[PDB]
Amino acid sequence: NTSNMPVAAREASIYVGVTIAEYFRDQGFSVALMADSTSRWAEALREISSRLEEMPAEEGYPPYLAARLAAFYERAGKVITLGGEEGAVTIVGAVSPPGGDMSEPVTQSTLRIVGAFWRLDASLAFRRHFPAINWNGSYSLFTSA
Amino acid sequence: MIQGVIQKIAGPAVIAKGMLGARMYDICKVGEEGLVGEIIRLDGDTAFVQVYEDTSGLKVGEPVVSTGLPLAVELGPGMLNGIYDGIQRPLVHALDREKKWAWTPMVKPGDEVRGGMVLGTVPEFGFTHKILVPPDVRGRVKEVKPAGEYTVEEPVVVLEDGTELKMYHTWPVRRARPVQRKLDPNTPFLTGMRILDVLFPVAMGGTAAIPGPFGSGKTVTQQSLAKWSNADVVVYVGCGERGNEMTDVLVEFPELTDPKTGGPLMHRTVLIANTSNMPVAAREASIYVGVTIAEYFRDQGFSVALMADSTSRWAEALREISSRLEEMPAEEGYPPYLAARLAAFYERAGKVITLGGEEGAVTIVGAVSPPGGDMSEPVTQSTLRIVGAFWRLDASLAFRRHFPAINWNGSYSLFTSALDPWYRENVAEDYPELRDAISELLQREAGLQEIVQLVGPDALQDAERLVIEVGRIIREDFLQQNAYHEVDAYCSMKKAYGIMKMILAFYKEAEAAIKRGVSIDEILQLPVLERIGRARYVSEEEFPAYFEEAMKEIQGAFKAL
Amino acid sequence: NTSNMPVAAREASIYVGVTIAEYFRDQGFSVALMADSTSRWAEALREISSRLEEMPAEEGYPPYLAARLAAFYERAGKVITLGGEEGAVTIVGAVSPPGGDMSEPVTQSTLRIVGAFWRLDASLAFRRHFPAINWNGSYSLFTSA
Amino acid sequence: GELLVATARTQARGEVLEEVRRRVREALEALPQKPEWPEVVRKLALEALEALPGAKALVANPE
Amino acid sequence: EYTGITYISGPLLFVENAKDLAYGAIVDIKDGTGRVRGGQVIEVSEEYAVIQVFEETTGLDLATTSVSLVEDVARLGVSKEMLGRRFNGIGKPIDGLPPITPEKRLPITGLPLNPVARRKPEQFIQTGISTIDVMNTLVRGQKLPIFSGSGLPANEIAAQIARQATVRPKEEPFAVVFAAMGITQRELSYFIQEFERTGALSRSVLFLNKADDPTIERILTPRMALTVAEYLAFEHDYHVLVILTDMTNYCEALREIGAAREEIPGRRGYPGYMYTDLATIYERAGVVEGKKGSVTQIPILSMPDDDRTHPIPDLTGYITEGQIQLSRELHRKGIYPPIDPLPSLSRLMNNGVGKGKTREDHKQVSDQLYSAYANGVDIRKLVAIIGEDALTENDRRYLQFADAFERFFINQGQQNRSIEESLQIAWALLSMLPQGELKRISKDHIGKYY
Amino acid sequence: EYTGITYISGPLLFVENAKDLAYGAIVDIKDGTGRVRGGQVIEVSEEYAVIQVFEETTGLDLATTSVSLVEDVARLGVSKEMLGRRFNGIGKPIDGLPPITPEKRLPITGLPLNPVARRKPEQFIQTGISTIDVMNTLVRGQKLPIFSGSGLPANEIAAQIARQATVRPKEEPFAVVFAAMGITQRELSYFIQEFERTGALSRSVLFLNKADDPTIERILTPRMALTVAEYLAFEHDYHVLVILTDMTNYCEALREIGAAREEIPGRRGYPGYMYTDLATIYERAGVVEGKKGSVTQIPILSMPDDDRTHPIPDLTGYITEGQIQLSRELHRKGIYPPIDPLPSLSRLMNNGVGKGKTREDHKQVSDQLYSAYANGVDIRKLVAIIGEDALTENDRRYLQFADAFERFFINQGQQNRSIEESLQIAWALLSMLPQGELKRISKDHIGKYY
Amino acid sequence: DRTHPIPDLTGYITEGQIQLSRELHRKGIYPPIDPLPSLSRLMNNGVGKGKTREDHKQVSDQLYSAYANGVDIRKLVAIIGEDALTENDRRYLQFADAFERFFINQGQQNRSIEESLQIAWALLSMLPQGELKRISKDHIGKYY
Amino acid sequence: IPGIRAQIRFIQQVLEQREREDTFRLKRIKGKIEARE
Ligand SMILES: Nc1ncnc2c1ncn2[C@@H]1O[C@H](COP(=O)(O)OP(=O)(O)O)[C@@H](O)[C@H]1O
Repeated sequence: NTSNMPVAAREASIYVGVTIAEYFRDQGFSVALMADSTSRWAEALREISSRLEEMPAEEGYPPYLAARLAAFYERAGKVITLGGEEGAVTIVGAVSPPGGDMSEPVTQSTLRIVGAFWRLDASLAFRRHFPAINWNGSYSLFTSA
Repeated sequence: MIQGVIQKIAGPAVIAKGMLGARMYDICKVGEEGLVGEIIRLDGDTAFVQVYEDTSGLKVGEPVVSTGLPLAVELGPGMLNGIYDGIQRPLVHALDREKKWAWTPMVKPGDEVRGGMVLGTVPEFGFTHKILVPPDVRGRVKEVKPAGEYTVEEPVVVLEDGTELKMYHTWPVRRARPVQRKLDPNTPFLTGMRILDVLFPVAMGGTAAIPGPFGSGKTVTQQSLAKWSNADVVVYVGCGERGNEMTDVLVEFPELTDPKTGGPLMHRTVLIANTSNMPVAAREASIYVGVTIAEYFRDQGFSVALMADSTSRWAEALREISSRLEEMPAEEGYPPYLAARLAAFYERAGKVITLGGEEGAVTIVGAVSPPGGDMSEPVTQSTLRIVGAFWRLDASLAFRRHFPAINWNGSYSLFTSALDPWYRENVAEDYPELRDAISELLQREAGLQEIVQLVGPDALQDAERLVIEVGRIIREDFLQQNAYHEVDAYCSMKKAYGIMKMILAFYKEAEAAIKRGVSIDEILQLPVLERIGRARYVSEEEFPAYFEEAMKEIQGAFKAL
Repeated sequence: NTSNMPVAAREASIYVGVTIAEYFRDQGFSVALMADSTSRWAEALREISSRLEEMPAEEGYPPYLAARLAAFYERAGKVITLGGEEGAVTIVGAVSPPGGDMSEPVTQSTLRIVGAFWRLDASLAFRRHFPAINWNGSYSLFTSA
Repeated sequence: GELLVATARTQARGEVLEEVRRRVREALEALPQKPEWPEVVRKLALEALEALPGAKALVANPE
Repeated sequence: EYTGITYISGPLLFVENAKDLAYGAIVDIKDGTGRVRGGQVIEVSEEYAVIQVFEETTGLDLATTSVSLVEDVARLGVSKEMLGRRFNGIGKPIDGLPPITPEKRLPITGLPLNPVARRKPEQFIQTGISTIDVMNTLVRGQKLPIFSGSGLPANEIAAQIARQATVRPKEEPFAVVFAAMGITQRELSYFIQEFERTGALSRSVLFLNKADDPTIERILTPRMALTVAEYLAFEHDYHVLVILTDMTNYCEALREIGAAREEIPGRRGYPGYMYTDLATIYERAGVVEGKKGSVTQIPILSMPDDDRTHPIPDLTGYITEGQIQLSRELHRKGIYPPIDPLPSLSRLMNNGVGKGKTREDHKQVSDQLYSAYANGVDIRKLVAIIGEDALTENDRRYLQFADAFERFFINQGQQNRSIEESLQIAWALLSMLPQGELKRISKDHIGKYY
Repeated sequence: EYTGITYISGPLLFVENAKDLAYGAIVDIKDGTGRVRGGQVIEVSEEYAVIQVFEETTGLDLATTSVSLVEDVARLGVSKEMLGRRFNGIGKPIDGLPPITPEKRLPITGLPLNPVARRKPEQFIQTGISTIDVMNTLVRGQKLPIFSGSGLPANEIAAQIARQATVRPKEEPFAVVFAAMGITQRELSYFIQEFERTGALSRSVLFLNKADDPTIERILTPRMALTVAEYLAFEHDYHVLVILTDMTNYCEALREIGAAREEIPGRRGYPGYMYTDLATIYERAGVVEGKKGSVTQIPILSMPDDDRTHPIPDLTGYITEGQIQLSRELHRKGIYPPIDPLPSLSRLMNNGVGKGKTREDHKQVSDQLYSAYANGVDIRKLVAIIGEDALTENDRRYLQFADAFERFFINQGQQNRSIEESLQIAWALLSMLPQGELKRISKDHIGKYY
Repeated sequence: DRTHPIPDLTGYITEGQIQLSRELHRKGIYPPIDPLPSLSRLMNNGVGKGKTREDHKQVSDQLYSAYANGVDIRKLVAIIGEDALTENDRRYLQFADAFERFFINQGQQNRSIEESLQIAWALLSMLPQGELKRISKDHIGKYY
Repeated sequence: IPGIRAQIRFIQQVLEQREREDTFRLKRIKGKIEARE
């Protein structure tokens, strides 16, 4: 998803990927879907929406984004594929707020869906503590799971 | 087409209407289906109407009729114990046409009368109803009924040889009832609550805003006032109802009692509901219908309290109507017109010299519900600029179990001086000086706690520790009141001052003992302190005895040195 | 530039002055342009912009201000006038932040352009140290020049 | 086991509704191949013009 | 009567009718679609055109496409047989069972039945959770929100109450209505499995709305749920408990369409009508006429961005009789359930406590625990300011009481505490305080219960 | 010439004229009404239509209703006989007396007369309040705001100055113009009674605008007041003091219409034009041509929500020569007048003090009292830190001086203090300090005045 | 403000970042590079045997870790006082000054990577050898 | 203790930074929606 590519293509990229991901899990494979990132996908979508003259909201993002983003992450899961057998699609999505603000788009809506968050901490990194994952700010609703 | 019209189009919430040539701007209009609407836009070829309900019940071609009112209301025997709505009608008529009332002549043929003059009396409901010559009518009484029984529609008198008068009369809710002169704020509206009556007085005919976040106790202040305030009649506009706040009041209040008489409080109340299924129009008009009914009772010579649940929701209903009419949105998308309107409402409050002499009043207590703690627009901002009084329920004071949860640092009256003389003459000569002294205590505590937040409490001198000790006793023993206790649920004026003098006397003695090198630790564990702490639970003057018990105990501390 | 004067006139005042200043330097004179002040000029400009419904930014100032203010100070300099001869326009601009905040408009944008800053210090003044110029907070990127 | 009953009633109760419908639709499907069918067909088209619409025309099978 | 689409923008579709305009709220059906596509009339624009809101996606619609008016709004297939079934937001089967066989067909906006009485909420609902039953008792007819945030186990609490709730010796039967909005497929499968395995399904109607279901179906979900509850309570005389998760997600959908509807936005981008739509849901609770049944609500309100002042959670507070507020900070300290003991309150609480209901000392104990916990929490701040050793002996006791309240009263090892059990724990922790410092408990109760 | 209403939305009415359009600001009269209904032209929309603002309610207006153009605005009926009268915001009698008999009829926007000279404010105005006259001297031609907040006695101060102000031996006569905006009926009755009882009314013109008076009448109020002041000062050679309460309330009305006018809002919802409308009022002050008269302003600026950074109070600071800022915190400590001694400035004080104005030692005394009070207030903090007994003898004197300043100088038992009276109290309290500690008073003044 | 959207979005476009700090410039340290906020994204692709020297990554890691600890200890000194600092922490405190005085500061001067590694090892000697957690023993023996 | 007020002061101003300026990109965005419409 390069910058010279239309907002349309980058918007569809997560859907093309998830579908390919779901395709491999159907075979009975466990696949990982890594999404660099959804902040840029929401910026490409805001560009398309504003060009379509849809009403801007918070940070000028269209109202439609939260339901869509959620719908994406909902396609994740370990299933009993058609004709038995088990497969799965695990999603790891990158979060890139406009700049430390960690609000909209990306972060805010995402951290509300996802069950896991691994917070790379620039201060942990500067201190040469690797992986730079903040053990105080990270959470897995998945610990017990 | 002068008095009626026909729907041209409907959708997007505005009904466009052909005709209604004589309708006034802001008049209620009636659709054949029974829905009401407000005339918003008058144009050369249509009237735009805001619909106070669901517009699918309106179709093109439907008949529309004027009501003629910003008004009207019926004002006569049959008002008491009655339950109406936004536009007065049994929860349809207004005043029973069959009910017979005992009319007592209070004027003879040949008497000269003017609007507001009392011609008869009706013991409709004890209360004694006072029959008055409608405003704008004067002349000579040429005919008058004898002491008997009559229905409302009957004529009891004729003036100037033919204006005919009945026991009731009609009045545009939108127009404030006439009066000779609105008396400057002079008489306190005795609440019975120490913090209010003492520190943040409300004057009879005063406007005092009730503001704070959701669940801070705003409505509760209002309800206690109605159960115990010195107004004969209460006009409750239980607006911003939701989830079940409607049914919560529907079959509940009909059981609430009048502490003064031991009869239902509804027997001296008028309820005006504003539910979510109701059009923005109706809720908008609800404060005007209520204020008009309120002004009607004060005209009789009654002191009435108007409690407005709330104006935040009324401004949201108005913003919905305005946006549907395509009026330009401003701050928070509210129309420009709101500030002048809201002010105009609160201006109708006041104690007056009614038509034909006699004094009455309408005191307004309005609830403030900002979108969420922001405490900006609509509600708060515009309101706190009008109202003379503000009782700030404080969620932190509530969590700390300090009742009433009124912040003595953020609240203000503008009625303290207005009501001080009532307290000085009827309760205690030192009411104002005592509340000023307690407030200075609380003010000093606030400053001390800010500093302690920085440099810690270890450096505190004994003098400063004493001020915190007594400041704490004021908060726990006075400010905090238990609404659930059979005794402390209500604190009579006489009890409020007596508890104040026990606290202030303990203060003077505390500062006096410190000045004589008495350890504060010795005062902090003084036996009388625990009794002062439970004083709010005593229903006998055994409380003022604590003053002498305090003095001797300090002497026992002057003895041991 | 009085208060009863339109925001327009005060906005144009620095441009009328600089042009007159450039006119005298053209003769071969060294002229000093003293601007009381640009904080008030940016407030007059913000009034005009808001009335024109231009999108407010930081402190409600229009986006256009930084490039404009810079363009003004760029007209300063010692030149070789038309037909040889040397002249110059030196600019001394007053800075009046809304109140000690010393952010936007005035200060912030100005201190980024100007090469010299003479910081009158109220504490130096109260101490009766005149001129009340703080020798620790003032700077001239011209010392070596 | 209690659920094991309710569903077994539901399947049964379903089957009966689904047979009452099967018949009700067999009636209409074989309706044209009997008399009183013409009086039905016209009365339908009557309401089409009798309702909100202004008049113009209508259509059907060639039978 | 039939119309034709004249405009399509996302969920908003304009439709022109040559004969008979459909009234506001009517359900219209789009012709030529593989799956049923409903359009709900929202406005009459003039010129025989109405403005509508779609209940499913509008991709593939063309101008001129035909639409019929169904002659009515949407509705609930009402029957006692609703119990034991799992349905969508619209009341269509999700359990592979047949469609509901209606006893009555009810409108869902709240107009049907006019069920509520003008009587106050009263009597006990045993949730089986000590931090609710003992300290913040749920009462029949009340609206008591769960106040939480993203990452917190609010749905686990909601599901546990659904499994455990009862109305201890009541002559009336008890039922649960569980409605979930904008949930994942994984969450839907989990909720289904839970209801089926535990046998909780036998006394429950379950409505599940998925994240990818139409936004309009999500808006209708709480209305289907409340209508079923009112039917069971009023026509069958049942005490019904309605659990709605998550109101914030409902709001995200309602907010999503407000833009497409042409409104000027209000604070935080929300619909200007936020509080009067939300009022249509919180108004629907309380005792029903006859006083045999009642409708109680436990709405879940997650803080967006953990901000309890966001207009959605903030406007919901007024609709409740009990609030349980969960806090991320508390959850991160390992305290579960992660209830903020100084921000959870009981309203209509006084109507469901005392002699003949719970016990005579209940109000006094609740008042004293609340006061001591609030003081103890402030003292945690004072400890940070001055140091632990500089705290007075008396303050140290209140500091310690806050830990005791959190460790022993708030924390339950999953466990159904009777009100007697909850008051006992309350008195046990209160012993930590000096008896001379129990300002809010009359001496009569100290002698009898301490 | 006559027009017809083509649109009505609340206070805004559009009116179409077939012949002759009425210019902006003209007063139009609606035909067919029981009470006079004025429409003030605000804009020319194009197509022979103007946009107007109503001065009373628009209920009952119909499209097509007739309207006439009066040929003029509202205007000031200027005469020396304005003195002794109480009028509305529009200059109509409120005192039951006859309408003004004009000597001249003046436009009110500030264009009439061109009265101001290009000379600096100078010479003393004795308010009779020590905290103004002594420390923050008001000078003839200055704009010295009272800076306050809701609940504070700013109006009591304004009324007291109106009663007491004079220009001590001036060859010129002195007059007061008192304008109140958006006040209650109770406040209006109080102000009237005060002017009449004290005999202050004899040398004053009073304009009262009520909260329920038209918003446009409130906007015109300060302009009627300033025009009267400029007339008396320029054409009659008077030193005129104009008192305007409250500018914040004026702003709430101007802000109220900006929305109806179609503007994009600026910060805090205010009109984008806030500072250039407000400039039309603060520009109108100073010495008048001839130097016999002058116009001085004392505008009241209440902090909305007590926020001195709100755009209204914040933009007003530049229009003043002296500012007196009142603080709620100080008022809550029982210090009245509740003046913040570290936020009140002789933005122009030095122009109204010294020999020939007040007295030669005024600046020195003001400087010394301010310095000693500030030190004394800091020492209250030091007492809390170390204890009273650990304070040095010298610091104890400064501590005590702060109490003396508050008890004797700040506190007035309502009482009109001459600047001589205020300087005397100042010197009396200064005696508490060691003479060796009077760093800010030259020895010449100590010998002459101590 | 390094979090302003402009500078913040630029970070992803880089392989090496040199961050300058006003605070450091005001202490007279030039170039005013923040040694705990300057990074190399592609650094590992341009270092080691056959490029710079085999110990380059280890030395860079150790200097970065020691400088970051030393900077935090400047905060700890302010909190507790210089004399209350442990002997070990005092060495890290001093190392931060040495890093700034000798490694960051150049008297304008073209240092070869060999020269830069030599200065790095010279300053590292200030630390206890037992505290060189990020340098394998093979490098200590060969290069220390 | 003037350590408290010290670095902790940095505290209040990153805090205050964060939003009278952030709260403003915002009073103005929403203007911007139907400010732009
Ligand atoms: N004076 C009081 N004494 C005790 N509890 C109170 C008091 N005022 C409020 N509360 C508690 O707070 C709740 C919310 O108060 P309420 O008046 O209904 O809120 P609002 O401000 O929204 O009108 C009450 O139901 C009660 O639980």
